[PDB]
Amino acid sequence: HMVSLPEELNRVRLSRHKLERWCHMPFFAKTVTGCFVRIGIGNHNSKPVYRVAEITGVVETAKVYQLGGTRTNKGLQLRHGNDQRVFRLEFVSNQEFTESEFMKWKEAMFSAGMQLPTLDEINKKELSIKEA
Repeated sequence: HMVSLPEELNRVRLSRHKLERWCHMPFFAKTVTGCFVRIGIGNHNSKPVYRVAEITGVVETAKVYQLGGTRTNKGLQLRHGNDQRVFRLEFVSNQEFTESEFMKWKEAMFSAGMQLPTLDEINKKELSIKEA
């Protein structure tokens, strides 16, 4: 059956720390593609807002920038239902998805006509990561 809870989606969630740690390892893109992130998109009433987003690709931007203790030119091609955009890795959160964020994501997904991921797909991804 299909994913319905934030906890489930958490097993393929990548923190900014991990991304920072891995962004120079070959097959970074193979590893992170299909994973999900909690992406910071700005402020709402002067309070930071975040979104569930799927990594659909890794981009090599024209600009090297600072990511914690390292530097990279990489960006994440991130999908939130119908919305797809490239974000710098620095805007990824290290925190888990709120139920709220997850529900908003579900709503965007249904509005878009996009099937949610199954647990099989998710477990496949998780396992793959755990191995390499």
